[PDB]
Amino acid sequence: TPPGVVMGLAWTAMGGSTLFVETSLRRPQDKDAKGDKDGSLEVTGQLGEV
Amino acid sequence: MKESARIAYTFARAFLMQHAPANDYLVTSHIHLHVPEGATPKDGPSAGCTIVTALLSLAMGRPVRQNLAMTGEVSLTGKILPVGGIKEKTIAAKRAGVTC
Repeated sequence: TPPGVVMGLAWTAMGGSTLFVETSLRRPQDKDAKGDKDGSLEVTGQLGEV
Repeated sequence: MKESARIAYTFARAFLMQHAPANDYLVTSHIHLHVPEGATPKDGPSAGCTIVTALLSLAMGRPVRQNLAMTGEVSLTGKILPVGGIKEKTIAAKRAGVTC
């Protein structure tokens, strides 16, 4: 599990599975050194509204 | 595509300072760009390497080598990741005679 990935238990519909959550910077942070902009996330994996 | 576009803008900046430091094109030169619509968004990252190939091509000004096409995702480092639907892509590409 190199940083930004880790195993995570999930209670699937039958049994459970060690789904590996994955996380990574997706577009460089340095849009401006002075920039105050937030790191908006772009979720994937069949996102629900809740 | 905005993610692939700016991720490619940055890595192209990074690649230019990494390879030809004397040049300052991607680090400072305004560029309008356009990408034709039509492809499904899921494969659109596959086009990002093409995006870089265009940007750097204009950067140096060198024409791209003729009769070749490439597709692949980029993660601000230049590594490529798998893209689906290859059986349809290769046949439709062959009909135009592209060989590379």
